[PDB]
Formats: sequence, structure tokens, C-alpha cells
Amino acid sequence: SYVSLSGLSAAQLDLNTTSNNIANANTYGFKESRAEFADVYSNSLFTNAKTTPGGGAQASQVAQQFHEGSSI
Amino acid sequence: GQSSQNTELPSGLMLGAGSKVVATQKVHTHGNAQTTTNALDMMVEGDGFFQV
Repeated sequence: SYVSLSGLSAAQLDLNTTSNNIANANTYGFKESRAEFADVYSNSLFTNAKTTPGGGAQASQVAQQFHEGSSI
Repeated sequence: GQSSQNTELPSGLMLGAGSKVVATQKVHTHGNAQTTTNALDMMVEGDGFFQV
């Protein structure tokens, strides 16, 4: 359930970031953002990796893509 | 036991003294396997004993 709840948060972060870009479709000088995620796996000395699944999805960074925009 | 000269006791009057438990047999048939995630617990699949 925690891995699924990690996926919902990761999918919600992407949706929030995309909504922010669309909301700022008109503001001058705005630079869009891209959400980047990373996996999770942590196995103890007492845990047998061969029988273990992963830890979910971890958000790595929300960038700040700085490519040139159109000019009005 | 011999009766007469040719006839022998087919069954004798023998009275039992009861019953008792003479031994306790440890039946070393293999048990089932529990699937765990711990890496420090092992199992002998077949004959063998761990040493301590």
C-alpha cells in the first residue's frame, strides 16, 4: 500500500507541476518546470534481496527548464 | 505340553501381566517449509542436523 501511495504522490506531483505551467501560459518571462522521479530500493543485512520488491517512486527534483521562449 | 502320549496341549493357560509403554519413538519425518524474508534463518532439505 505504501508503494502505491508513493505512486499517487508522484503522479500528483506531476499533475500539480503540469497545472502550474498551464496556469502560467501567459505570464511574461515564465520558465516551465519538469518533474523528475527516482526509484527506491533499500535491503538490510537480514533481508534476502531475492524475495524483495521495491520501495516505490521517489521525487528527485522539479527542474526549471530555461530554454528560450517566444517573443511578443 | 505333553498330555497322554501323543496329544499335546494346543493352547496353554497363560495369564498376561498387563501392558506398558516401552519406548517413545521420535518420528523424524520431514516437516513442511515456511517461506520467510529473513536471510539468517535456514532449513535442511533432507537428512542432517545443524551443529551448536
